[PDB]
Amino acid sequence: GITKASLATESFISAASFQETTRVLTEAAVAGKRDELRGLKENVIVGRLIPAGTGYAYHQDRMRRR
Amino acid sequence: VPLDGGRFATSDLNDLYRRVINRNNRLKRLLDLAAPDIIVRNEKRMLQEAVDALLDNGRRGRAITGSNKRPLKSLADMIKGKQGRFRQNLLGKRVDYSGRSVITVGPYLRLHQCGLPKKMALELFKPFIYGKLELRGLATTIKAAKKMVEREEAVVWDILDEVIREHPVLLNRAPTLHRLGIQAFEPVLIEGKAIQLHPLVCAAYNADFDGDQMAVHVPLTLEAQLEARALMMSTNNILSPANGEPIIVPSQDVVLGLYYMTRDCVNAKGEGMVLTGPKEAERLYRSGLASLHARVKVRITEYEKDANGELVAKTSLKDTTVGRAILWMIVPKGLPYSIVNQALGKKAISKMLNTCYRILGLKPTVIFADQIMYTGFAYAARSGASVGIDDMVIPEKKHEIISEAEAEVAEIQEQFQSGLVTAGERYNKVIDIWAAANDRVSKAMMDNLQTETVINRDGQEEKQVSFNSIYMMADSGARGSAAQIRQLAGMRGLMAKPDGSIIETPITANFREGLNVLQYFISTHGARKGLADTALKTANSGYLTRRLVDVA
Amino acid sequence: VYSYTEKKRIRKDFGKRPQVLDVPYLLSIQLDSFQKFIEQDPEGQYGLEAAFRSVFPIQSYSGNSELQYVSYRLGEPVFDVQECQIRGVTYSAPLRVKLRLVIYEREAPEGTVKDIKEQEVYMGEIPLMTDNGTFVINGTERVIVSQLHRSPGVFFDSDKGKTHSSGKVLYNARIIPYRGSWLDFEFDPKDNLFVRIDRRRKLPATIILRALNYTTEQILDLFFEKVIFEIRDNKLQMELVPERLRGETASFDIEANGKVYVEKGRRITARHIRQLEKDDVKLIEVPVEYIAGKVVAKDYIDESTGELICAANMELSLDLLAKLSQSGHKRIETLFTNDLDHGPYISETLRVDPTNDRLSALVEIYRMMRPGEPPTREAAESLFENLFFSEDRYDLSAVGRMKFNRSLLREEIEGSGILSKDDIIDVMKKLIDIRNGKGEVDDIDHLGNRRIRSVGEMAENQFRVGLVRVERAVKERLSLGDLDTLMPQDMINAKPISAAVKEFFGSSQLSQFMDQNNPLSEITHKRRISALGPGGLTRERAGFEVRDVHPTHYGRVCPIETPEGPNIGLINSLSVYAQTNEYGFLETPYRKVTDGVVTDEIHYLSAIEEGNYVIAQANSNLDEEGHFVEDLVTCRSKGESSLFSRDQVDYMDVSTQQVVSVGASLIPFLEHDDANRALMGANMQRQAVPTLRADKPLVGTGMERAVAVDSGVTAVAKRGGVVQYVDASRIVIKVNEDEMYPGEAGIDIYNLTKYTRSNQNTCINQMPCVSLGEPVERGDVLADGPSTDLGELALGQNMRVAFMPWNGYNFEDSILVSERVVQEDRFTTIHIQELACVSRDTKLGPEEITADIPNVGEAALSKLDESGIVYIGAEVTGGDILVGKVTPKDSSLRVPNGVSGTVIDVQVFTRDGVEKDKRALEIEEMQLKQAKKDLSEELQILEAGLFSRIRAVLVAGGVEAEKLDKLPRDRWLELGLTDEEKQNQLEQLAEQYDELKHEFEKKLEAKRRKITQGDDLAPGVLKIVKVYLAVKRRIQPGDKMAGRHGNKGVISKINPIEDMPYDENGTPVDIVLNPLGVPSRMNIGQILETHLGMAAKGIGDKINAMLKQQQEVAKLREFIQRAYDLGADVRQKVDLSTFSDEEVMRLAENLRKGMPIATPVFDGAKEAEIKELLKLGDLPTSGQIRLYDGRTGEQFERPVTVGYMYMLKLNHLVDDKMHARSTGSYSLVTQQPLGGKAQFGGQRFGEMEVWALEAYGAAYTLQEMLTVKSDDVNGRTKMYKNIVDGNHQMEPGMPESFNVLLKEIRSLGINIELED
DNA sequence: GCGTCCTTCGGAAGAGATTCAGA
DNA sequence: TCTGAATCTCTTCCAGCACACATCAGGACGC
RNA sequence: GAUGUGUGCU
Ligand SMILES: [Mg+2]
Repeated sequence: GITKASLATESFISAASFQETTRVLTEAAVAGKRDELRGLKENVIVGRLIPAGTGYAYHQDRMRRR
Repeated sequence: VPLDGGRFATSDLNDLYRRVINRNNRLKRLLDLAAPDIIVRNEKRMLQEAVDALLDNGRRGRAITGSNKRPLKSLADMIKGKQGRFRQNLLGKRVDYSGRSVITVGPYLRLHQCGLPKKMALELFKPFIYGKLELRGLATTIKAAKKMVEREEAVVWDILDEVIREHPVLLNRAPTLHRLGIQAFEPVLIEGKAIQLHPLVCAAYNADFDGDQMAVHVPLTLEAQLEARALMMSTNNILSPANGEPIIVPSQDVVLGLYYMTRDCVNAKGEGMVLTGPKEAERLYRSGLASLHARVKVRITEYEKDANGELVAKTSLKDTTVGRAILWMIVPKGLPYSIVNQALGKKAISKMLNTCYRILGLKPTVIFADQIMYTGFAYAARSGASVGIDDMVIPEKKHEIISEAEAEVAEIQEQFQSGLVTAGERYNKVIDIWAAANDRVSKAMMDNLQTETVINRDGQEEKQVSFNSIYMMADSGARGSAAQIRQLAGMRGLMAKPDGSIIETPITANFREGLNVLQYFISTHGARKGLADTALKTANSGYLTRRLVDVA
Repeated sequence: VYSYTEKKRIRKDFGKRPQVLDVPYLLSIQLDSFQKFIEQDPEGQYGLEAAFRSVFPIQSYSGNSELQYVSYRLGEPVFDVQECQIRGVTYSAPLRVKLRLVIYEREAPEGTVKDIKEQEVYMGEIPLMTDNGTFVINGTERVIVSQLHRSPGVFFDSDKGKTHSSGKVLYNARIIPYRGSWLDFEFDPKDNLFVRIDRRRKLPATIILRALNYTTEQILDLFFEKVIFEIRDNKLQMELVPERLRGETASFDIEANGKVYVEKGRRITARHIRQLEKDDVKLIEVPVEYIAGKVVAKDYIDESTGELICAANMELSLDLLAKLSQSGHKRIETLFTNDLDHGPYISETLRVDPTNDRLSALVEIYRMMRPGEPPTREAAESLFENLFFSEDRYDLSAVGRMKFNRSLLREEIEGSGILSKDDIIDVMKKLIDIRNGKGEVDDIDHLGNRRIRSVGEMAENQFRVGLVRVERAVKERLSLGDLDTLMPQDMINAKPISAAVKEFFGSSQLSQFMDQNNPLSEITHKRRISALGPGGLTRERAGFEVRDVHPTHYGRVCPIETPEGPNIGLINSLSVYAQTNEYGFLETPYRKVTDGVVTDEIHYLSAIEEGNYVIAQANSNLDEEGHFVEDLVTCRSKGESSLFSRDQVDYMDVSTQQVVSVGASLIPFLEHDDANRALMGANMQRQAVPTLRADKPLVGTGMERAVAVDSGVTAVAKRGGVVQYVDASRIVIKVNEDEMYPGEAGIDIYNLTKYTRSNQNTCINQMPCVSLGEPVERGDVLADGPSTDLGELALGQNMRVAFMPWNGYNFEDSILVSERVVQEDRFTTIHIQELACVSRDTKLGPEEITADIPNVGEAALSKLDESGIVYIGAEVTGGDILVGKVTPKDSSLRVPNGVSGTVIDVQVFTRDGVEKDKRALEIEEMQLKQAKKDLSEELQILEAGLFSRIRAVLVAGGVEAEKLDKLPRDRWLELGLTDEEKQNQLEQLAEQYDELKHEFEKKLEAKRRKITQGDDLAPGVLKIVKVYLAVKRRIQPGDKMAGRHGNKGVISKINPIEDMPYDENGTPVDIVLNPLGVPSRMNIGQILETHLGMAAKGIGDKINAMLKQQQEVAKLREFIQRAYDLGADVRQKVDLSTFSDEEVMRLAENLRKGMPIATPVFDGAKEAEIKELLKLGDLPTSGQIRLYDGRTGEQFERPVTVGYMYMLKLNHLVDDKMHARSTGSYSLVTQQPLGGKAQFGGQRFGEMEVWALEAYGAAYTLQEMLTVKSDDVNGRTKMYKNIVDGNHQMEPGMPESFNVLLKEIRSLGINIELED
């Protein structure tokens, strides 16, 4: 379901900002998860250009530079 | 933060830290005093409880509270929940260069313009004013320019008109359901305090004008202005992202104007006359020589791009009205004439705009939308389509149907005491016969309302579609439906109880006659449930969209 | 007949149904409840007396010392209401109580006492309630709304449906006391009864059964009736009750006296039961194997060794029955455990219960209530005695016991406040019976199960809490006290009681700020029935049922007035005639119906008594005697509407208006509106602002009189007389001699309330409506308050509307207001607002109020005086200086941005210790002069009246009027007269004169001391200056303007006079609405009001035309009589033949602007009457007229509606909502812009707007939205410099709210960090 | 006046802990 | 008497923006 | 700054 399919994403920041922050942060801290700032909510939170629209070109350049 | 007086703010993290440090210092003191193991064990337990309260208060059985039994917020209480650092200060932030005021119509605008108050754009575009004043040398430093602006001299208005010339602003309504709730308009300075808004985009904003406010935001950087103009400008948001239907569709007054203009009755000031063009039709109507609802044969030239993008004209002589001929004058070259030669409701106008967008493009569509709005407002004002109390005509065969239905109800009630029918099927059939009477009354009403208008052909009488204003704005699709007209002129219906039991005696009175002291109380159950459903059940529908956005 | 306030402008009434009960005092709940709380009760049941006798007399820990209450007294308030509002202190009264500490002699508990010490001791400080039911707490006026909470008693709910996830509906029995813990009984899906004290955890009801000192055999005796088995020769015959075998399967061949009755396995029919009863037999046979599934009732022990063979609640097995057969126990007891009727629930609970004795049951209860503590016998015993059987820790009130006894069908109504064995046993028996099938649950939305706690009851509870808090210390301190030195004040602390009462009245969920912007708002705020607050439910856990309107709200609670939003249906308003029962429930008036005559005596039936009688309908036709003309009338018997005969009825409704509230009874043609639109109309009528010149509504309801008079904003005359002197700020009434008392007669003075600030920053300003030398009668309006016209609630103006689309300037719901409306200042209102400039003493020194400000020239300091305070009457605009305050190194008070004003009041409060500033002492001197002058003037006027009374005594019994004038004024009381009672009256009047002299002298001294006082303030402030601006907010495009039928709108264009449409007479149209707002939202009442107002204005225009050209009284009288006799059959029936041929002329002069029409709520004016009234003038019967366009000058090619609709002006003004923010102030914990318009704050870019920005793909716009004009600090300043550098470029960093998040996560045990 | 200090009451769903029963 | 299936218990969630007003910040005890 | 109340538009 759309709740579990959002809680069980790869980037723990999205799941932490969506719902059940304690249960997500605890599991991420135990497992030592490593975020990648892949989607849109993570970049919105951090304060970067989203890899969605006019920032998609910038994100593509950033990914292809490494 | 120190307030007025010697006391301090009711901080909760500091209070929890005070408790934890106090307990820790007490435990350290008791470790050296060689206290009995029971006392130091109890103090260690209290320290553990205090730390568990500091980390996530309330996760244990009972939460601690500071004053008046209000559970104070720990570290987790300001990271989780709706009032945490994620959903309140990171995913959504308070924003500079923003404004807020009530909105009005101002239909003189264009699709790409809004009206900012002259005393608000001065506050929004203030650093731009400082920069241009320093560029022109009228000021010397930021302080001098700031003082000059706040003093509102005679030239700061002449500078504000240069920073705002082609600098779009973002008008956002409060519930931003879909992406069309934020659009960009080129400002037009007006005297006043209300943000004027183009009437077409009200459908997208879902913004009436009964006291709601909109927020205006200023794109600062160059890229923001170019995104506001190329992506978020209202002229680039004529198509709904949900479906291929147009979203800037005339609503409830342009529709009524174009429905009154593009409609014919079988009589006229001048009927059989033959016209030589739409311009001559407008000249004929504005001169008072022929009514707007004549039945004439005007000679028109409808272009067509049936070739590979080439406009080839074809002129003919079609049997139309004067109003349709007037309206055709604003249709762009490229549309067939079998698009205004009817009674334009709201679906007709929406399909007209859709076909214009698919055929001509975007710029002719915007021009066509503006012209449609103008010519709808003008010929709706020139019609005086009021609503009186004689327009809601109750059908004469209403109390007869009521008497027949009540006689049947009395017969079934008497049969109930005879034992033939129990409190089951009898209730079912009495509800069904009341519904039968309801549909018969509504059908009689809607047959007396529209086709029952005898007009003279000048040879004899015949019928037509009614000019009854209630029916006019119900048929045009401006505002209303079958339910509202049924509840105004027919009977109201069967208002059930909140549990689900349909009331045995349906309301036989409408809002053209009175309502009894008891029928109103019956209707209040449904009205209160319909009002409460919105208030306390839009929360789940607004949580569904949040889940859908976060999953995708 | 009519009085002078009625024979001045008499409103035509269209009500057909005659009235029998006049609308009562509308705010009769607040005043009556606080009168009950505050009065002196000898017996003591209400308010303080009951609260004192509940706690007092108080005794120590057997210390031979008692403190006993005797009597209480309320001292006079320190300041009056006006001085409290001006100053900012509560309007309260001291609480003086004659406490008495008594100590008996040593070794003599009941002997003679050592001494009697008593003194009136000041404890607590109870706020008093003003004349209008409003308190004053800190100058601001509060209103304590009533509360609608579930009554104490027992409520057998159901918990239907969703429990158990299988469809089995449980049953629960909650015992709610007024004060104390709960006693929730409830069932289990396995048919087990679980007691639940305070919702802690489930446990079998056998635990509390044993806790009540009961054995198992006693439990089985209580809940089950025994079935007798007798051991005999053999075969174990059974004692049989014939009724028991009803509805089951015959387990064997049912026989008696040889013959066979029911065969094997046959379901026993009632015919067989009746025939067995008629057989008159009691004993039959039964197979032994059948008793394998039975239970024993009582314990059974051996007769030889005493060993137990069958304990109580044990099964009968074949081996066990065989053992019992040889034992010698011939009579066997078993239970009537039917599987459908008499379910064996409590036996199963006994089986589940692990406890066996009372002591262990008490231990288990102690462990449940207070876990983790060592249970002892005495501690558990005391806990269980304090739970449900102690008069201090548990108290069902009188209403609680009434509901408890009525729900159990008992006979007595009174009883003890604590529970008992029989109470809990009866509750459990009733619950079991409901489970069985007999009886039914009771819904908790029924208005017979919801009480009303007004101000008096809540204040009594809160005071009792403080009294308990004080008496605990009075008990502890008394045992450790030195006698002969403890007068009854050293042990009672006044801090707790005063603190608790102030905590209630000041900061509570029901001590709401008074919504005060017109008389309707306050009069509907006082009559407000809330459900939130203490002891009620929150809007989070508020179900779909509490919001919904119950059928029992008819006549008690308004159905169509509840505030929309988060709390809809929880804040219902009281009905018009609704009253408060003695217990607190809601009851409504009803006309008693005899055999065939609808009588006049009126009975107030509650919500539980109504559900038994058959009550007729208000709109039922009668014929001069009280008889129903038709045989079948519509009625409501048991919450259900049906047709009933003319003989089954026994009650009839009083009037049609009794269903709706006061606020919703002002809407004309309410029955033609939708209910949502009626709700919106009521709310917006509550939100209306008072305009400059109040204008009467042409179409009304007749309820405006009651709302105006009974609100308290208008000065209503106390005793009838003649206006001796009418002034713009004072009215003097010379009372008629029949209304004068013998002693202390004089006259009465009404001091009007001039321009002063309301709670919502509006203006309340009473102005006279009577002329000089005009005879007034008792109980009539003397001066109209805000938004009133001759004692008639007038919230708006009669605007000449026309429903037509006009060039799109009324596109969606907008209004197009003509410029004549703003030229005439019909909607321009006043907004007095106060601006304070406090002067604290921070570090480096205090702050001064000097007029010299550094770095500011004299141009800005021109308005101020030499003392730094602005002159009264300055035309100060936005940005000027009001008070010049300097901070030790400028922080002077400045008028806010974009607001004009005119200072009309400056009040300076200086804390004691500072001598003064010269402006403050000038204000003090002016106040001293005014307080001397007004008192001297009132004394002069009332003594002129007193000397007139002296002379009127002198004219009887030897008057010498020839020598009367020449006498000097002093020597008039002792002129020539006989020694009859006339000389007694003269001496009494002289005594009154001398006493008034002394009283005026001491009052003047007290006034001197009060004005010259020290005016204590907050800790750490020197002086406070309050400046009262006064703006005239004109009408402008943007502010909401609304009608009464829920048709609001925002003005989009102030169109010039010439552009407005005009009729053939050239008269313009003041407002152009939108027609399309009528059919979709079916508020058809606006169009009917438009037509009726058009008819009324036509009548007014005919009167004005016949009055402009001078015409005699004959034509005017004839036309006005024709106008007032228009209806088919109305109860108005006013005849002008009794008017004195000048009163008709004044009436015509008052009617020339339009005849006011009364259209009662559900007794309204029919369309035929409207059309006939229109035809009475020269207006078309269809209502619509021909309108010509104002610009093109050509006719609109359709007749359009033109009439006079009553437009309000809601105070959602555009200038209070316009706001913008550039780079300004930012928050502290996270570097974000502040929130709100008060501080310079920016609009929140919410979580939903970020999604809309992501959808477009606008990344740079979003990036600037959440970094550069937001949390970022360095990037923000760099962006500001770039913007004022000619460069539109951003260099964002990272929002500071993310660093805050990182630090707050790292403050836990987590370690989150960025990776390179 | 300053100043130092140790109630209860929703409901829907889901997860994760206990208990049943049955082969 | 091991182990799926059912049941009991504890946790999480319940819209968006805005405006107005008020109250609070330790109060109990020593001096 | 946090609570409490009232209110506006959905
Ligand atoms: Mg709206």
